[PDB]
Amino acid sequence: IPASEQETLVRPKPLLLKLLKSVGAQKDTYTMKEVLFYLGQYIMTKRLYDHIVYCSNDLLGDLFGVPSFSVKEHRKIYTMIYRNLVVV
Ligand SMILES: CC(C)(C)S(=O)(=O)C[C@H](C1CC1)N1C(=O)[C@@H](CC(=O)O)O[C@H](c2cccc(Cl)c2)[C@H]1c1ccc(Cl)cc1
Repeated sequence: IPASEQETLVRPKPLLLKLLKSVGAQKDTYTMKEVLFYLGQYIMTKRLYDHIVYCSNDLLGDLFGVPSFSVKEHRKIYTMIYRNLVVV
């Protein structure tokens, strides 16, 4: 995963936007750096993470389509996030 990916510009779909709005200011266009931080912050503030995030109990699970995932499998995380946004 190249660092340049963090600079890419994206627009979250409605359910992802709902999640992001609980940790950051609403924007019409975000960088992937922003999306990753806000999602990460959401997970930490809600203590869904202690390397496993448990989200069967949360909107995040509905967004990702999984009951849990590892914080270390970055490829899979990127793929899960991208189902929930549109590139601009
Ligand atoms: C402290 C923080 C800045 C808020 S954070 O680093 O984002 C916290 C979250 C963790 C889920 C709660 N998080 C991490 O702890 C670490 C884990 C690691 O070292 O590999 O980085 C995660 C990360 C960062 C960038 C890209 C990806 Cl795909 C994952 C990264 C992570 C981000 C987003 C998701 Cl969906 C999952 C993990």
